[PDB]
Amino acid sequence: SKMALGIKRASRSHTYHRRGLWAIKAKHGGALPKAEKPAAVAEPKFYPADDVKPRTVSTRKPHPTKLRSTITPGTVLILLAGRYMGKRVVFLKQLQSGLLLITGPFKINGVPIRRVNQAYVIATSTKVDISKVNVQKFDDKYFAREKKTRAKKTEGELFESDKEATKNLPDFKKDDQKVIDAELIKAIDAVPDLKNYLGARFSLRDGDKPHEMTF
Amino acid sequence: VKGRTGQRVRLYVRGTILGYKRSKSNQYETASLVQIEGVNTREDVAWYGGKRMAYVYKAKTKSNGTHYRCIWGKVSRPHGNTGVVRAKFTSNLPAEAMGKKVRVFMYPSS
Amino acid sequence: PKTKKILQLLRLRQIFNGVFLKVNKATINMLRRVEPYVAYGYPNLKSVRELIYKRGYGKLNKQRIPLANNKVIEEGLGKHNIICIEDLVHEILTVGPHFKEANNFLWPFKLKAPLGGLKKKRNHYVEGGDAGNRENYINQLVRRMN
Amino acid sequence: VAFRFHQYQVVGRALPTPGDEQPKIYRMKLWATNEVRAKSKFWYFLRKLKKVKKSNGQMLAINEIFEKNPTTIKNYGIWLRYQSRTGYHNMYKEYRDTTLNGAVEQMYTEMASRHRVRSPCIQIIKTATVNFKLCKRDNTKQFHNSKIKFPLVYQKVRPPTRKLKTTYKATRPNLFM
Amino acid sequence: KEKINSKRTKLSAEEASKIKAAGKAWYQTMISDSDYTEFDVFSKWLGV
Amino acid sequence: VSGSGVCAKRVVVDARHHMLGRLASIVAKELLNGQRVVVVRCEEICMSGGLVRQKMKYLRFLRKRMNTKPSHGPIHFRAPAKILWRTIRGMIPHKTARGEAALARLKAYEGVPPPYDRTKRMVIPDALKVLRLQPGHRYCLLGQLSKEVGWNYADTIRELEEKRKEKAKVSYDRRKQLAKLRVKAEKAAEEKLGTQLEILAPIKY
RNA sequence: CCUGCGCCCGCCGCCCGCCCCGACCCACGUUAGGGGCGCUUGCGCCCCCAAGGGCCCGUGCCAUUGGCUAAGCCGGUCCG
RNA sequence: AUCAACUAGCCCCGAAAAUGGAUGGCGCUGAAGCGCGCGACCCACACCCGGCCAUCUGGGCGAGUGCCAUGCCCCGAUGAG
RNA sequence: GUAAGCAGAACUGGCGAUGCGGGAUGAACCGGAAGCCGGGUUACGGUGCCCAACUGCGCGCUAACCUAGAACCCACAAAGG
RNA sequence: AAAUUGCCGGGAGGGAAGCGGAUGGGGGCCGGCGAUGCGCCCCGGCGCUCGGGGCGUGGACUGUUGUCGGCCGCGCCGGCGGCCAAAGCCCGGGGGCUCCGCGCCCCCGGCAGCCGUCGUCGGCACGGCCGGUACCCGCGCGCCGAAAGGCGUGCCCCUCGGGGCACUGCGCUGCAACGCCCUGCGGGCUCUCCAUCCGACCCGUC
Ligand SMILES: [Mg+2]
Ligand SMILES: [Mg+2]
Ligand SMILES: [Mg+2]
Ligand SMILES: [Mg+2]
Ligand SMILES: [Mg+2]
Ligand SMILES: [Mg+2]
Ligand SMILES: [Mg+2]
Ligand SMILES: [Mg+2]
Ligand SMILES: [Mg+2]
Ligand SMILES: [Mg+2]
Ligand SMILES: [Mg+2]
Ligand SMILES: [Mg+2]
Ligand SMILES: [Mg+2]
Ligand SMILES: [Mg+2]
Repeated sequence: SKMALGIKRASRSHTYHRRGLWAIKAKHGGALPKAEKPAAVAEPKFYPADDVKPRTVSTRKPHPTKLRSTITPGTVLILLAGRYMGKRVVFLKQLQSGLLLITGPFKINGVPIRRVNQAYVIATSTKVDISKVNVQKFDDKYFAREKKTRAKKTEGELFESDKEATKNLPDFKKDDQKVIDAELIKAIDAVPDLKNYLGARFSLRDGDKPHEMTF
Repeated sequence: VKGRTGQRVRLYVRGTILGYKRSKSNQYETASLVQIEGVNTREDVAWYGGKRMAYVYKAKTKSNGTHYRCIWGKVSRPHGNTGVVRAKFTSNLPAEAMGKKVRVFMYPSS
Repeated sequence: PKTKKILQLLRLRQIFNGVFLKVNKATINMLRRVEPYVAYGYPNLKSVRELIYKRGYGKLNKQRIPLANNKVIEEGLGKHNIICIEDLVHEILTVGPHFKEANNFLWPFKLKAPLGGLKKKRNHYVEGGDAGNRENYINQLVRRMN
Repeated sequence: VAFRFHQYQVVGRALPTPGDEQPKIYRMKLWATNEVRAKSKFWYFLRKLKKVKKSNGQMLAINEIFEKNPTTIKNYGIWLRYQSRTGYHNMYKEYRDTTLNGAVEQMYTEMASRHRVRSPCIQIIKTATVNFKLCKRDNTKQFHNSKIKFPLVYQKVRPPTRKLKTTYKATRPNLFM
Repeated sequence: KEKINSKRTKLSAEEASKIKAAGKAWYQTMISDSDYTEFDVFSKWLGV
Repeated sequence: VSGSGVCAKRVVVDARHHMLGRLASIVAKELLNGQRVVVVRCEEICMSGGLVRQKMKYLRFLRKRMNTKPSHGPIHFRAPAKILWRTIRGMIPHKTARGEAALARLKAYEGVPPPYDRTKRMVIPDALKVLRLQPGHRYCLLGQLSKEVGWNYADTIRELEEKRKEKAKVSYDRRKQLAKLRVKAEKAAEEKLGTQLEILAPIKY
């Protein structure tokens, strides 16, 4: 259908439908609108000697990243990298940037709600049921870093005080975690051994061949 | 091994460096040859096409608080029939790196 | 020197260059004198079409111009009522009144080295080598050099 | 799968001349690895037997002959002419195969083995399906025996696929025939 | 998939008679043997 | 031959009834690939073509010597372990740093000295006599060749092996008893656990 | 025999450096044969193809704060 | 059941030289030899696709907001000495 | 001319003037001719180790107590058994 | 100044050394080696520029991922056509062979399960290298939609799905998301030494 869709797109009729020149033939009577001429600034503060070329706010609209077919909500994922490498977690939903939203759950694994790039994940066959878990409270900005400056070089005074301080994960996020994992564990407690399964990590014991091993 | 000490999840597969892409009178350092533990056919190594690899070694002086150094790579394509792969790294592997071990990861997963 | 001259006339002056020929007693007797140097056969619709689209370049004012579009054909041939790549295919395949013009228009094809290899290049196709006439089996060789 | 060799009917005649608007038509059954090599060998025999060259000739039809019952075992005889290092000879052979294509492939193989004769040096005169009770060679006759029974005295030790190849093994391979 | 009258009758029985008779007649032509009774010397060796 | 691809600390190979050339070729690529190999029981390595051909081949080897200084000349070893090492050296580039390092990873012994007698001894199928030689084609043992070309430690290797093989057989019997009581334990425990082991029934053999 | 101001050994306080990532596993013998188990000591039974097997908390951020602890298993150390 | 000639494959004899010694070496014997095949594979500065440098070819730039015009830009092919 | 890596001619090509891959090694044998690079694929030749690539799938022949035998040119072997 | 020599510090060495390509380890050196500015704004003083904050941005070099193109390599699956296709399968018929490979071989006619060869059409999954848009694609001009994308009318077509064509206009027009380091035990280096693999005979001359 890649070529079939491509043939459909370039059809002269269908691109007229797609762009919507009908319903722009509506507003401005029996014609297609005109335009005007911006950039009447008349106030250059500076005059560059290079032949200027202004800032790009691109009109190109990149297609959204694809989700691998076997990443379906409730499926258990294995994390392949990062500090939670080997941890088995629950797949909740794909986010707007394409990153997958996952939960340990933190009661079981110690893995909180976090983004994981689909590349660093192998989907297992087992399925949890999460279609009574509520996840819209999460979005990409929830994880937005709001990173600060470079001035706080971790120095001998600061090394363990940061550990001995607590100005970190704020109260609402830890309250969030209790909401989701409380709901999650009920369906997890249904499936025998599913609680043990998540608490353990995946590992390559000698003689385990990934290209053979079905997941 | 009961009550061992060491890193304690293995998410990688061991691989060994065999040398560079060769003819009997010419050598091409840009592509190295890597034997991967447990692959034994040219069709079995299609699974690893693209997977990242790390040659981890120890240098004589500390930099960033460790003596460990790492150069990363990826598996490109099979080499021959028996399951040897052509490996490309950011820098050409050391000539002394051959006969050593590389870590083949599952990261850019499909 | 005689083999060298004929291959110039056949527009084959580099290895794995390909061109299209009319059968003639005049033509067949030129291939008989350079046969160890060339492989040839009878192309079909798929081979003639894919060669011309994928690897077809035009000879516009002595210059090698890719046939990315139909206007190149119109300005190239035009006078002979050849307007599109699809009629350029037809003109070549069913050898037509302007096969001379539409076949000289096409610059010699630049082919890949054959994916999968050759047999012994030094022998005739009949012996098991690769030279000479391989009539319809030229299409299998087109798939692997195109 | 593919047979390395194929049997062909090739039909041809001289060109119509200002006399003889109906020259005589000839056919052969030829063995070759494709149609192109079949047509070439047709014009070999027809130049040296019936004195018609490809140039002054015309090709009429070429068809591949297939085996009617590939699932059964037929005995075969092949009458062949060949060239040695010091002359020419006639040789007769018996073969057992499910297809006559298979029978011919063995023949070329045993000529290149037992006599170092190459394919460009062998001409097949006659082929036949010699029914048993008339097979001549002793090798072919010892298999014309219901209650046939024998062990496998040679048996390859090898994994199902190369996937299961190792270099080292704990125990020696365990063999018994 | 739903067993519509796939490849229904292209032609009749009598044509199917002559069609299959004709190709089969061409079959004896293809596999026909020469008698080999030209070669008196080799008649015994040839088996004919 | 590419290499085993194994992560063993070393691989001990019981070279009995292996083929010298095929075994040496397998071992040589392993050494180049960074692996360490121990080869034991080199007196038991087999060579195709009988003793007579192999004796003649070795005595042509004794003829080669630097005429003006034989001590500088080719060095003709008699012990089977050294015969194996030079055959392997022939298959390695030994005049480079890389080939020098490869030969360092090889240890070869006559018989099975400690600690290699209480270690598992692997066999290389690609070089075994049963699979590489047709029964009825002449062969000799590398121990037999050495005896006839001047190796004077055949008998001591024979004395030591009998004491080892006897010492190993009582261990065979001791494990034979321990295997049987463990087997009866297998049943007795596997009846104590009933359905609780049901997941293992379809994947057992 | 072992440096009179020189050295050696043993315990814990560890800190680097080094290797590794489960860096687990002993029958002989032959292969036109062999293996395990019972009883005539040979006969029966079962198994013979690859370690392609067995073993091992195999599951803890090289590993959370404390207490308790069977039977079983692994290490260090004592002695024999 | 057997006898006799002939024929042609590999093998063996015919087949002797001086430093020590060469299928390139080690080695190989259901070959790692010889003859014929089947699948892949490996290997050139050669072929294909792309970037860049140079040569050669053919083009565009004034009632000039116009340029080291001996300049910039575009097109195609080419490159041993 | 007994012959010669000998002397003299005819047609074509090569070396000389030319690197590169293969023939272990070689001016003219086989492939192929070249700017500096990335990726792909080939030719001759190969795929037990040296040495990149199968101890791959098939069928026969050979057993050498002579260094069996194993690369176009090419590094011989004959009459005769 | 060089040849050549001594001392101090450093480095390497199994019958040469030096050399060309790679890279790894050490050195030694590099701050234009690598940025912290610009637009809205609120005053408080001199519409223009500095002083405080409020504001979105924004920096060598390098990392990962996504998405679009181009070229390539690999794997799977489906349809159609030719041949007498044959065949196995189910049914029916036809010839001699003489105790035998014997429940033998060969032959033909119907048909409704699989399976060559040659040609062709289609879909799908994986992977490598390059590129990132001033036109080709793409965006705004209407609404819905987070975004994919959808939404209108009329003629023709089968008539399910839905399909195909239609009038076309104005302008605009460098793809993204997150990172790491920031005087450091950092980053790179065309410089020096050394190690290793591959290559590698001393020039000039006739
Ligand atoms: Mg390929
Ligand atoms: Mg070839
Ligand atoms: Mg030639
Ligand atoms: Mg190799
Ligand atoms: Mg010019
Ligand atoms: Mg060029
Ligand atoms: Mg001169
Ligand atoms: Mg290349
Ligand atoms: Mg000086
Ligand atoms: Mg000094
Ligand atoms: Mg160097
Ligand atoms: Mg350096
Ligand atoms: Mg793409
Ligand atoms: Mg029939």
